[PDB]
Amino acid sequence: LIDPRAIIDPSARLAADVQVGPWSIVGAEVEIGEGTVIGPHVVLKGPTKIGKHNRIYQFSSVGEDTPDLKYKGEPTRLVIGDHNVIREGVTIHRGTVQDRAETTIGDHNLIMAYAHIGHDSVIGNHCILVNNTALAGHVHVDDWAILSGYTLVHQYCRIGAHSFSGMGSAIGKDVPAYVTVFGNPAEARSMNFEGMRRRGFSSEAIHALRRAYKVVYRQGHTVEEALAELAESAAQFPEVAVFRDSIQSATRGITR
Amino acid sequence: SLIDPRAIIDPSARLAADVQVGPWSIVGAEVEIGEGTVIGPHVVLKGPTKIGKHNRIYQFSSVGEDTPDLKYKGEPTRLVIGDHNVIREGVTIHRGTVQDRAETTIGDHNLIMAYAHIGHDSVIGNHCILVNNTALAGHVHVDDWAILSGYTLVHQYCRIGAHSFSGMGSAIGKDVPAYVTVFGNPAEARSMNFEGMRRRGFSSEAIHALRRAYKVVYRQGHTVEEALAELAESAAQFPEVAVFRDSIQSATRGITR
Amino acid sequence: SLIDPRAIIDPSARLAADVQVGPWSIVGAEVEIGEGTVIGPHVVLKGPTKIGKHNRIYQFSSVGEDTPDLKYKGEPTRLVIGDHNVIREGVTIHRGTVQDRAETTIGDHNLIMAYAHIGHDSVIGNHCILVNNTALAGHVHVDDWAILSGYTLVHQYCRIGAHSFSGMGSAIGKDVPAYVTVFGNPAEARSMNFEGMRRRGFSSEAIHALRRAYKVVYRQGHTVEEALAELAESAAQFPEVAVFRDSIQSATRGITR
Ligand SMILES: CC1(C)CN([C@]2(C(=O)Nc3nnn[nH]3)CN(C(=O)c3cccc(C(F)(F)F)c3)c3ccccc32)C(=O)O1
Ligand SMILES: CC1(C)CN([C@]2(C(=O)Nc3nnn[nH]3)CN(C(=O)c3cccc(C(F)(F)F)c3)c3ccccc32)C(=O)O1
Ligand SMILES: CC1(C)CN([C@]2(C(=O)Nc3nnn[nH]3)CN(C(=O)c3cccc(C(F)(F)F)c3)c3ccccc32)C(=O)O1
Ligand SMILES: CC1(C)CN([C@]2(C(=O)Nc3nnn[nH]3)CN(C(=O)c3cccc(C(F)(F)F)c3)c3ccccc32)C(=O)O1
Repeated sequence: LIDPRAIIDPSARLAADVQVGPWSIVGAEVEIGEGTVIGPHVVLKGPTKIGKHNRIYQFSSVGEDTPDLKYKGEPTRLVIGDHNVIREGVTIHRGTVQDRAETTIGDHNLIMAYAHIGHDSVIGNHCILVNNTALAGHVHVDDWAILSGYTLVHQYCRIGAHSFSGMGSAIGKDVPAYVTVFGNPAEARSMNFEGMRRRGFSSEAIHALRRAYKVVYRQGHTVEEALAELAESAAQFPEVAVFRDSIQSATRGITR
Repeated sequence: SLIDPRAIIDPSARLAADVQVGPWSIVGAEVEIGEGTVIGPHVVLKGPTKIGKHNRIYQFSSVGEDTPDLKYKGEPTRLVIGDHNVIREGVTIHRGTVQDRAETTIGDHNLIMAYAHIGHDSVIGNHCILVNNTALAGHVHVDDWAILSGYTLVHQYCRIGAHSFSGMGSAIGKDVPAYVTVFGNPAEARSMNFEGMRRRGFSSEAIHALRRAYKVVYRQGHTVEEALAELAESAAQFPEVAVFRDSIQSATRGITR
Repeated sequence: SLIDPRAIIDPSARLAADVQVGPWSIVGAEVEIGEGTVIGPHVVLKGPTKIGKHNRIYQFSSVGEDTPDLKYKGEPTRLVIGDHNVIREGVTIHRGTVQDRAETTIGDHNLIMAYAHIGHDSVIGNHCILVNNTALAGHVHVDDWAILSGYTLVHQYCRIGAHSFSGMGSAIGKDVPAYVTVFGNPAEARSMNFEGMRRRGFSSEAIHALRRAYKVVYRQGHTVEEALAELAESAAQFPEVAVFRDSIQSATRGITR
């Protein structure tokens, strides 16, 4: 289960059915939960906590220090939840003290080859980061979001739930929930109706979100004006409230 | 032949004469390696996979992994690499899926540069160059002598024409006709690869005929049906123009404009 | 001790006494490593290659490989890295070609972040930052304090000026003058790096001269001939406008506009 060619630090805690492949390093203060398979040629650094039924593939560096010139060796953390797939050559950096000292990943996330998750980023659940997606730092990715290949995200951006970025997008402003963005710089194109159908949203909820999109994007309304007008629809449909909350929380401005 | 003793060779693996495997490489079950093939250190080969003769695979490459795109993998799906290919550092090459071809296929004399990605069910021909960080999403067909420049991204189901050229950072969502130069995200057709035609020793008359073939398709407001009819005489006279005409006729889902 | 027993050190390797080499790393023939330098695990160092003092090279880096460029034919070419450099996860640095000066050179205090690529015959200065996935095609000159943000792509023979800044996803095909800010694919000149200069301790007067300098080249309709003339005067009063004027003089590919 633990390959003999692997290096397991004395201070690392592993669960019973944890598999570690050859030429992998499990460093000091790395906990790894039940059902988790660490491939060959993985480097894990701590303090890091990994959940259960996770798969980390070869040439991944999970829990390295950020090279960000404001980090200075503080004992910052990385937390990964359950049922995640981290593919080949992914880099995940621990938090910085300037902002909560923790990088967090939720459950059922799929982080494809050579993706980069920067210091202090927060991923939710059921997210897909396609190959070479890069989160600069302090990026919040809400549940069910899809960032397509080579999507670049500037520090401090919020990517809303069920949002979609096109391949090679460069995001500089918050992406609201359900919104589709494309290009460098990314600009909003529509709502992720496909994404909503893929979760059996009530058709009334899809029609409600289509209306909400128009209130914000296609009616010359200011953000305050749009939020005001979304109030009733929000209180009526919890689906619309996610959208409403994602704009309200974006006082860095929204991706247009 | 030199098999590094720090390598892991699965007992079901088959190595031909003069195969080298560097330290800390894995040749997994049902991997066949052809004569004179050099596997570097830190390579992961997974099967079922057939690699031909006189290949070179560099460190940190993962060759014959399963696509992450399916949660519940099907087997058997295959990867076939031919002869005299160079696969540089960190390249990822996924096997096929049961849904579709069940096989990812690379021909001969290809150069796949560092951190390139070849997705499931893709088909590469001969004498192609995929520059660093080129990414084929899946079901991509790259025909002979095509050059994808650095950080080219190709949507699933796209055909990249023979002797075509994509500029660095291009994102291709439609078929690229043979010989055409494309640039941008999203990719736009700019001109023809006249440089490659000359480098490959095409005649000035074939080059001139292809310069006119481009104008017929792109600059005269013809339906593709009408462009194809306008090219039929040129295509009959020049096999190089028939390759162009064929790549346009085979593009049911439209060409990069 | 300091050399991990699981590392491979070639007999013809010269390591200073306090040099750390982590497990499953290779130090190839004719690799020289200077005092203080820490080599991580799973690193491949190939020669002939000189690494200076107090360097740090992270896992999955390939430092000193041959270029795949078809114009290299196995000649004895080198790589030189200076002191106090940080090379992160998965970086690729290729050695020179005989067609230039047979050397790839890196200076001191450089930060080269994950999966960056430094191609054959590139020369990096001092205090540069190459963010994740930056790619220099080859013969690229990056001057001191340049920052290339993530996924910056640089065409061969391009010069990146001192104190310049390239935005995420930039694709540079023409020289970037010193102090200039560029964004986009293709790259576009979008003023000068005033924030970097102010923080670097440049004088109010130098910044003001540079603003007029920028107008001379970019906003007055002058040619490079014309504009270089017009800078002479200011180039005398300030070193900075000299560095700027020099960057425009040496621009063999034209300048980013
Ligand atoms: C089946 C499908 C419709 C899905 N798809 C995928 C795609 O990138 N579509 C797209 N993005 N931006 N504009 N279009 C690729 N895909 C992928 O995950 C994929 C895998 C490797 C490389 C890449 C690339 F080229 F972008 F670097 C992508 C995926 C993942 C989630 C959602 C959609 C798509 C695609 O290309 O065809
Ligand atoms: C290709 C696939 C069968 C799988 N898939 C994807 C998915 O998120 N499935 C899922 N939903 N809920 N739980 N799992 C999203 N996806 C996709 O590739 C995808 C394709 C077209 C359009 C879109 C959308 F909604 F964003 F416009 C996405 C992908 C890529 C890799 C792995 C899994 C999946 C999907 O929707 O169809
Ligand atoms: C000598 C040459 C004329 C060729 N060339 C190369 C190039 O990228 N040209 C180009 N791309 N997009 N637009 N033009 C790079 N090159 C390369 O192989 C190369 C290597 C590393 C990184 C990159 C980059 F920058 F694109 F990420 C490229 C190559 C390979 C085949 C054909 C042409 C070119 C180049 O830059 O100068
Ligand atoms: C703190 C900061 C203002 C700086 N910054 C950084 C950035 O790339 N800014 C930027 N690029 N183009 N337009 N803006 C990211 N950053 C980084 O080094 C960084 C780290 C990981 C990934 C990336 C990405 F996604 F672009 F690949 C970048 C850095 C390094 C030096 C200077 C500025 C910035 C950023 O996003 O927030």
